[PDB]
Amino acid sequence: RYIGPKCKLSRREGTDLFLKSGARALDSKCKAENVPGQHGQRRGRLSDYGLQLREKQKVRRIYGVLERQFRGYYQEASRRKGSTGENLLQLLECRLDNVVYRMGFGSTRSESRQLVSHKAITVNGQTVNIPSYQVKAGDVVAVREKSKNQLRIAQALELCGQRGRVEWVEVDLDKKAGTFKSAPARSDLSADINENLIVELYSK
Amino acid sequence: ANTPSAKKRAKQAEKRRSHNASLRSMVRTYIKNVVKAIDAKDLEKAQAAFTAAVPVIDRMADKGIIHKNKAARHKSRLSGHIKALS
Amino acid sequence: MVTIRLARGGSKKRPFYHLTVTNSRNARDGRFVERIGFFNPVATGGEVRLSVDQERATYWLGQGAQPSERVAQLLKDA
Amino acid sequence: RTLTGRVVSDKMDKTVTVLIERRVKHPIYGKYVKRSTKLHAHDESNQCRIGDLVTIRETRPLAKTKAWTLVDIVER
RNA sequence: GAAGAGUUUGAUCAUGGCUCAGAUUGAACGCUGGCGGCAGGCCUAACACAUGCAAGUCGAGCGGAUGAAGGGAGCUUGCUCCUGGAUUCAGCGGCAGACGGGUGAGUAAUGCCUAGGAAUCUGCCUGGUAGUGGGGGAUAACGUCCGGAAACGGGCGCUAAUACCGCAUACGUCCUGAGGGAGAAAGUGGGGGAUCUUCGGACCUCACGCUAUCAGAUGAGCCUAGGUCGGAUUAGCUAGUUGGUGGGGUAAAGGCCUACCAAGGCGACGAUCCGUAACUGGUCUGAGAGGAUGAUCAGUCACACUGGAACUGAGACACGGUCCAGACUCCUACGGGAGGCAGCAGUGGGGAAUAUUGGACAAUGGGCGAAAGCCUGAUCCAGCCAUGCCGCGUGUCUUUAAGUUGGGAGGAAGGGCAGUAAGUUAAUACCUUGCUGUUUUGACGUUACCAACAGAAUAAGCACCGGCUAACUUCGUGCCAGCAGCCGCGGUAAUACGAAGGGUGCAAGCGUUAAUCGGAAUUACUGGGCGUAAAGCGCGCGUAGGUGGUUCAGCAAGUUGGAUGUGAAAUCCCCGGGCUCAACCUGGGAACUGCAUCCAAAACUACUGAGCU
Repeated sequence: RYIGPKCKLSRREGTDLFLKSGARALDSKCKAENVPGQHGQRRGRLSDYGLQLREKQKVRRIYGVLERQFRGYYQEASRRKGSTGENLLQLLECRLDNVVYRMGFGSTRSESRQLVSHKAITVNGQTVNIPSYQVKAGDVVAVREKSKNQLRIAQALELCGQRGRVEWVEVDLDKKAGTFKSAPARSDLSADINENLIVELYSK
Repeated sequence: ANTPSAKKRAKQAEKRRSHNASLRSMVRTYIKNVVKAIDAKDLEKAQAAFTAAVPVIDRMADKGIIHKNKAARHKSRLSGHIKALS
Repeated sequence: MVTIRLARGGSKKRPFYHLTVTNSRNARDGRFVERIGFFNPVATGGEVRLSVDQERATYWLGQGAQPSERVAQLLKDA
Repeated sequence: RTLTGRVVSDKMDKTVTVLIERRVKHPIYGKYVKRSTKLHAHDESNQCRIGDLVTIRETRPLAKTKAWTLVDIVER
């Protein structure tokens, strides 16, 4: 998890990051028109390894993940047989931190990672409280039956067809309970990553 | 220090050693006299001398002061040279 | 001295046994003569309780090994 | 149960030493080297001269540094 | 399944070293700290050790100490003569103390590891085979005396046995192996109707014991081959050494011990001496080859202040045994005595540096026991320490952790008992035992874990920002003060040094000191060099050795395939199962490139033979 004020992290990349605070926009009042840092009124020399850094240091800043946690996820890519780049983002989509919002129970990942620690998101009739569970293809996803009249769960159901459907789940909005159908490939992702170029920041 | 579980076996060992020293020496003086018998070359007492010894070499072997095949060798060493007196 | 015996593997507050055939000249967890199958009293779904194979368990009873006290009433679970 | 070597010294009674040679590989160098092994063989009748070839058998030790007896003079 | 940069020069190229990215540990140190689970925690002084504890167990093996109760006699409920037997437990005796535990000092080779080999014992255990009869002498406790403040000594005198010694007896077992000779044991408790009587005993009957052997399991001992650390600025070493026999001896082969006979033995494939070190499964970096390496874990070894030595015992040359010697230390009432933490705590002392004078035998073991159980600093498990390895939390109006309260499994296998059935029984009379169903009871950690409650109240820090790391204004300071791994930076607008002001690395940790491998083709077998960079002796004769023209045939040592035993388990590698997830835990296999044996092969090599030029 990364904490603090988050308007300043929407400026380095250029992409919306799916990191916001309300329900209308992003980078529309927190003045995203420059390149921040110590002194960034001028650019220059935007090339390979520092870009391979800015690739992984974006992917780190979205998914609530630390380099204690994330470069152990490259360790399973070599434990995976073949096609290491998309098989990195497999476990980031079998991640439960993202798929609460990929369903849409919380406003963002910053409310998705939080409530599952506050004993909201069960897996299969058990009590799971980790933002690292690996959801199999074919469990239900339900909510504990005391956070149902939590009304900021109802402050997330407006962006289902507004942030666009994912077309990989089948959810019941009446129960506030979902079901993760299957694992994605590299067609179900946003096109702002470079999956076999995060790989190249391993030997240097 | 030491324990009275071991202080009891302080007496139980050395007193038992004293009984096992005599009975052990009661063996090997009988074998010496039936080697003195061969070294005197007189069969006429040598036959009567180790037939007094064989009831002692194995009777000690039977009660676990010595082992039973130490007896089996010395019953075969002395006989294999009394036969040589011929 | 030859004995079939429960022997602690596993973790602390996580018992796992091997049912070693030992000599009672060694420790519980070192120099076993034979491991026949295991035991697990924390057995939950999917974990088999005990892998007792009577193909070899006859042999040490046949060659003169003994249960300790509990090993007798694991064979009584049959 | 068959070890073969050529006779190199016979000037003692009932005892002979042979060079049981071999050629085996060096582990990290790959070149097959010879490794000479100089056993002691016990003769029951002392009929082996220097340059003879014999085979031997293992038993209980016949002396110190001797646990192998003579089987048969194979050739000369 | 393998990533390179920077740096010699005015520039280049080549040879060649330096410094750097990484991953690591048994970790320190400088900083700052919320929690859980599994882990790990003298790496130095095998330094010295106060204190408590680390192996006592048994009365159903035996003599002997003390008197629960109860029923009675007197005095009259105070008391003992008794009657009795509940109980304990210092002295004998069995077994254990040879295990668990710890440490790595010694050891360069028979220690370890891999393969094989026979000339041996093994208490308790398990299958049988044969047997428990009859005697005898002591001995402690106890009695007192002497010496001593005590500790303890040592004078006689009592008594026992599952303590000892003969005699009887011999299915094996040993000798001679003709014939023959030889030598064993112990009884105790739960019972029992007929005859002997004091159906206390005897006999009957199971239970624990006891013995003489065999086969096995389980340990433990020899012997051979292989390899196992650095040096030739260590080349000769060796006399009981190498064989031979006679004997002697070990549980067992063997110059192991011995006398005498002979002159052998070891070694340039590295002997001997010298320095160093437990070894291995493995571990760490690696594309692998390898290199480094032996902390937890498991096998073997080795040691117990230091050295020598046996004793008892199935098993020791015995860590909480004895003896002797040495060093040290301690109590003395000066007579005489005692001690050995590399056992768990703990203390100095050394050091960069490492923990509690904890809880209980409830689980697993053991050690005795007929059983009950009794002990165990082994263990199960707890404090202490970010020491790793995982998860987790510090808020985007939820309450997780934490804390309050209420709840709540699993660790328990069984023991007591009083029926119930069974099969040994001569008599399922009766004991003794295994079965069944019920009742009674026993958890060190006392909880994990579930569900309520108050409210963001209790949570972030570190290092850098000149380059090749795309984190990259100024202010103070002026070849000062300083920083830094390589270049370098500072000599007056400082992106290189000290703050502030911002970012960035990844997070209860971040960094730098140290060590290991790496990139390093920078010791190049894979996989390098030598005219001038470092490097051809100045060249010969030639010993071991390395390699060897040519053909048929043979051998099957190297080579090649399959077969079988292994290569322990662990670790690792995949598929899993579980902790709500990950570590961790295991199940299954994979792996273990190895070793000998076995058969099959004959192109090539050695060897063997006849040749060919």
